Amino acid sequence: MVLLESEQFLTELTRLFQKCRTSGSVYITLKKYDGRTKPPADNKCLLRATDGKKKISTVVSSKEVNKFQMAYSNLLRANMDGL
Amino acid sequence: PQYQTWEEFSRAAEKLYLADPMKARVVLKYRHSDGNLCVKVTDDLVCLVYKTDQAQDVKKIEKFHSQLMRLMVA
RNA sequence: GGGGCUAGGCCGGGGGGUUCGGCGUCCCCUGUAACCGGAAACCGCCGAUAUGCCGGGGCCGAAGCCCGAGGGGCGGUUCCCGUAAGGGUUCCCACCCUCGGGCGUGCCUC
Repeated sequence: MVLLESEQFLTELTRLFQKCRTSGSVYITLKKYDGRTKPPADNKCLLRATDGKKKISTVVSSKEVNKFQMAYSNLLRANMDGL
Repeated sequence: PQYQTWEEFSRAAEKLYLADPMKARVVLKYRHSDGNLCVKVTDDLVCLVYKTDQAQDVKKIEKFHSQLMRLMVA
């Protein structure tokens, strides 16, 4: 799976929406993440996006939240149209 | 249990989160070809869901996602 | 208990379409912290022991894995009432828990 930089997750997610206009669903899972990498900080959130076939993800933490929040919130708005 | 009054849906969602944040997850699903979207929030016992095809919600929702990161992060 | 191994396990699951039937490429509904690469509807691996094949990697490691019952829950679906919107209902079911079984719980060392 594609674990990406906070910044690059957006240019990917934005490119994903554009594949799934004439068809396909686009999911965005978002949850609190404890850094776990196998079966102990808790200050991180995790975002997965997928169209059923290609998966992308990224972890956002305090340092990059204000930047992300804005460009993501602003991203969604520009791509969740047709309503 | 689906909601209609968005502003209540949030009021539940955030409580469901606050109750067990490392359990609770939050899904969003958009489908341009049907011109509608859905928003789900759930730990694996309780489930809260909100479907809509209304442009006005995108803002509430983006400012909800925006609201939740904060709390997960800090 | 600590250390070194190996057997093994996980890296998704389900519904539709199609099939004589079981997987896959297609469509759809959904999980994970969690796989990369290749081919495949003139078809690819299969035969009720069928629940994919080939190539490469990571993690876990005697860890687990599988079968059954119920409960939570999602998306479908059967049937019935209604003119309709709706309402009741049958059977599946991602995801989660409880209980009950089956195989395994190995080798070396301090």
